[PDB]
Amino acid sequence: QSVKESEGRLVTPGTPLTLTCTASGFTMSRYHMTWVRQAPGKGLEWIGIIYARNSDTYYANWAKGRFTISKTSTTVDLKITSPTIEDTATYFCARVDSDSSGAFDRLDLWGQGTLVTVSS
Amino acid sequence: QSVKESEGRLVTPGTPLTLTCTASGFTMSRYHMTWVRQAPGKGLEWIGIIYARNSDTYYANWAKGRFTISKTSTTVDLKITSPTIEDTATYFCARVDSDSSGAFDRLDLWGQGTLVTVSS
Amino acid sequence: QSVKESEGRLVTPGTPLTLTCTASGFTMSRYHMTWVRQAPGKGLEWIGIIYARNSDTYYANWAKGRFTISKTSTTVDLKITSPTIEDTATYFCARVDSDSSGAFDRLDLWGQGTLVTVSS
Amino acid sequence: CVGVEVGRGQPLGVGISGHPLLNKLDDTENASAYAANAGVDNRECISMDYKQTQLCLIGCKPPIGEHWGKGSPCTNVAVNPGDCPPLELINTVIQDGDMVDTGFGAMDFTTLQANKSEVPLDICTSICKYPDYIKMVSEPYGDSLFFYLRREQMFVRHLFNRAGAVGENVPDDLYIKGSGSTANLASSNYFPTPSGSMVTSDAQIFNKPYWLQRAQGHNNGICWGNQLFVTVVDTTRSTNMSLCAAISTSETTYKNTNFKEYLRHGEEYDLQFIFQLCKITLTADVMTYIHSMNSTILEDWNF
Amino acid sequence: QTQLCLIGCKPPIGEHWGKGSPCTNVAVNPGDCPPLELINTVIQDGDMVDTGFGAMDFTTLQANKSEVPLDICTSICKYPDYIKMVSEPYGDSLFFYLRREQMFVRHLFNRAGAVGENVPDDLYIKGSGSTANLASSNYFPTPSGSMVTSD
Amino acid sequence: AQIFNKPYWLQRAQGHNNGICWGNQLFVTVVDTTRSTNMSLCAAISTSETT
Amino acid sequence: DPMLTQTAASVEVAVGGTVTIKCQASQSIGGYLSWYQQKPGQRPKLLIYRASTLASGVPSRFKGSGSGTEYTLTFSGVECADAAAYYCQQGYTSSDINNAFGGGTEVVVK
Amino acid sequence: DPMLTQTAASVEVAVGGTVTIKCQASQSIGGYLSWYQQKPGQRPKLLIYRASTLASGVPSRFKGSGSGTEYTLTFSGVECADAAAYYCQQGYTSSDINNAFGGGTEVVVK
Repeated sequence: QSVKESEGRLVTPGTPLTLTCTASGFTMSRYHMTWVRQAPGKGLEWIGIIYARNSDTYYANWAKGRFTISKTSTTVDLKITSPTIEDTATYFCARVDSDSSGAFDRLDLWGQGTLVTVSS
Repeated sequence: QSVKESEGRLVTPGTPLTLTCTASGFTMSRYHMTWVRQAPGKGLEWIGIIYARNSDTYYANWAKGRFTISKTSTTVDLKITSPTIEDTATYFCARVDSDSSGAFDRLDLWGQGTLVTVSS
Repeated sequence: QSVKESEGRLVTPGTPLTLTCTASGFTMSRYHMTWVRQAPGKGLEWIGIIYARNSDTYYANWAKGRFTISKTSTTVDLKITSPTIEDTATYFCARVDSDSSGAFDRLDLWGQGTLVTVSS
Repeated sequence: CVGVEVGRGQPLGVGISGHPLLNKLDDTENASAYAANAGVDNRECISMDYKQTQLCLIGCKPPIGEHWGKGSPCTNVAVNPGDCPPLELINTVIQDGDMVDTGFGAMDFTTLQANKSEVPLDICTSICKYPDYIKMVSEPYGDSLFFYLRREQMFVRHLFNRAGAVGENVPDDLYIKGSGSTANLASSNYFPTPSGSMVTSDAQIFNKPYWLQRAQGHNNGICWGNQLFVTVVDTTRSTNMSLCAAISTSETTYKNTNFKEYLRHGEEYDLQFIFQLCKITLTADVMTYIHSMNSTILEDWNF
Repeated sequence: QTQLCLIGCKPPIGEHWGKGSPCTNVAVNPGDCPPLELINTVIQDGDMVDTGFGAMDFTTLQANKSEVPLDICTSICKYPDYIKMVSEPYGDSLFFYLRREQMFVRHLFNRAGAVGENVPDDLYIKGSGSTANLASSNYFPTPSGSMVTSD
Repeated sequence: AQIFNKPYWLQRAQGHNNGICWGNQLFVTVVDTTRSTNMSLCAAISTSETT
Repeated sequence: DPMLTQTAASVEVAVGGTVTIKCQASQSIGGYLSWYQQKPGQRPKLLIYRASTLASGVPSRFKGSGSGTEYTLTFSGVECADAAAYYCQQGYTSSDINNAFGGGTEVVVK
Repeated sequence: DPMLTQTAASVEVAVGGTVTIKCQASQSIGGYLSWYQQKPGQRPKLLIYRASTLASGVPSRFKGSGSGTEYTLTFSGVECADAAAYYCQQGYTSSDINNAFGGGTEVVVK
């Protein structure tokens, strides 16, 4: 049920960055996982998706070459290769509750979300 | 048969806390596990439950958002996220001996139990 | 999709050397991997190949006794045993997109490539 | 006509077919754990065999078949895009090159299935029609068929369920509402993979002469207008010969990219009849009757 | 499982598929599909009955040498055409014959070779990711005889 | 391949007794296993639950 | 690319009013659509999916309708804890899109 | 050993010209052949494989032909970002060969 994250860091631009995401009750090889990014003002921006047994991925149009989503049977995580200044925002990990056919982007049980920021 | 625990710690409020639980003879992928908490005065309070094959969890009503139970084939454990002052008490790990249908909350073979306390 | 490498090193002749290669989206037990080396001037030189479930290898004619390609389900890598002076060049890791019969040497999705050099 | 025969000479051999991306999801005979969720495009590669069927029909007119097919939905209801199309029986004339049914139902898959992914290849864009024995024997002349024979058999081999959206929901009074890992239900629809049994050689309906003395129509086997049709369906002699060809003949080690692969099929027939001469005397008592049968019969004679 | 018996004054005549001489409209490539032609011949002692794989040559038509088992890998499975033998003007090729045979599928497999003719892409919908590449479009069954009996 | 639901008129029994009931009794035995499906019922203690 | 715009800043509403938030889509998405409430201090929280089926632990005083390309979300009897942020979101899981499913706000209720 | 030589330095071409790069092979390789563009600052990048089928995200103004032992690669309408390095490459995956699939260059277009 509950979705857990890794604690945030104040980093420098040009350094790789990770956030792991572990779950409490369900197993992750059954359901799907996705990441969203909450920027100040409005900002609420979806990153990508990863599926359960097919283990395929689909990113955003602007997000190719910029994020790599890794998944084991115990933990899912996402990666950042080259940070740009304006990604100081809030990230979230959530479970895709779907049905026998959809895999549609309902994120039913969210994560608590931590703060990641970059500074130079 | 015998149920083993990790040794207790005197901690500060605001720090995550773990207790592993290992078994001697039986394998844990067959049976179920749960956790109870023995407070002074009366106190004897049950935390949650886990099942051997489905691996589903069910917590108490007041205990949601406050405990996450992890299980591998070798070791079960439970976790605490944000401790409050009044959880200085005694915890126990025990095996649910059940039948082909019940999974009822008989805890037949208990653990020896260690002392965990928080202080500020 | 994206293909990742390990960061380069300035080494001395007579020391073993490794480069790991991890992938982003696809799994590596399905497809094949190989390695090419980009020298200055023209230079563009292919090293070897490794297959998916057969897990066989075939090297170049001059490259026997000089490279050993290792592969797990999570990471592929290649190894150097005894470096000679003139291998200061650029290495690349790429996925063999093939069909039900070919395993022909199309390298569709390349890696970004890092700089490795030796000096005495 | 008096007696016919339909000869074959290829050996009795089974066929095979199947799709590279066939719309399966999971397996449903025994689930040790609950079914995993389905992403996008979870189809796989399955093959099967078709049901064994034989057939022979002889008539002075072409034989009339049937199949299901889409019609026009009622005007009053709002046509939502993605709703269930109408279903209506359709009577056509069979032709050489039309597929027979395969135990998957007799329906035009083109208009009724937009997936193109639920049947194997050779019936994926064509229709499959079962012959109408009811309408043909109720033709009150009997010109569609003189006599007919058929044998068929099938049995279930595997039991799948299809990936795809629930087009009609399951009611919440049939089942007790689940919880936990099974709060969301699995796919309700299934489909079986058919298979024919062993083919043998007592149950052949070919290479035998068939003398006819009567027929259930009034037309006692008379080829009106000098014409005759014969229908033959046979899936028992259906071997699929697999061949190859080599690129180079000089290399000394087996490499996969040196041989291309093709499939070819052979089928052959021959027909032998007997006809008996028949005269008709002509009177205006008779001529009105043949004028009501067919227009072109009396016109081709210059009488 | 197959049994037969033939009695005749001339030797019996067989049939099998075989490669002929193609038209030279297109130049033959290394790896083009060869043409087919029905060939008649005389049966000799040592040739093989058809075993559920088609009466075809397995030297010229199958250069891979690894698609059938060993017994027919070089020999040619022939099948006796009753059509040409009954239609002889004198009937000396045979004058008495009996046959029974049976077969059914046991397993289903793929051919691990180059796809010579791809499927036209209006017959499916292109996928992505793992299924962006098509699997092999060639299957073949493994036949198996049924129960042998004494009746 | 059934046996029952059809009468059996006997013309001559195999033994010396051609169907005579001494003592005014006769014994009929039968063993059937083609009709041995066991029905499987179940009964709830409380239907009030949601899950 | 299916796009839901939501260029609509919410109007001041009193206790017991009714609000019609309208989320329009360019391409047809079917019924696959979600809605969320975002309180500005914590994690987001979902109300309804597939435009008709509400989630657990949520009162039945929220409504769901709309089919095809345009959809809505109405409710009545606004409490004190309804000061949050709202978002409509599709589920067409395509590849070449850059959705972010954005738009939507809610004033502090008087 | 199948060898593709490519002993051909490219000729100066203007905007809109047509270039015929010819890659000849000693042994017959079938249709299994690839082509690549190498910009001199980054990773190499494919255009066409099996001499007829182009890859994704590449305009259809590049051409592919050739069968047997010799093959070609033509295009027209040369842009400004076509200053790169070209390479033909076979796929006969043999053991005793030392291919490197070398040869090929492109001038800076005027």
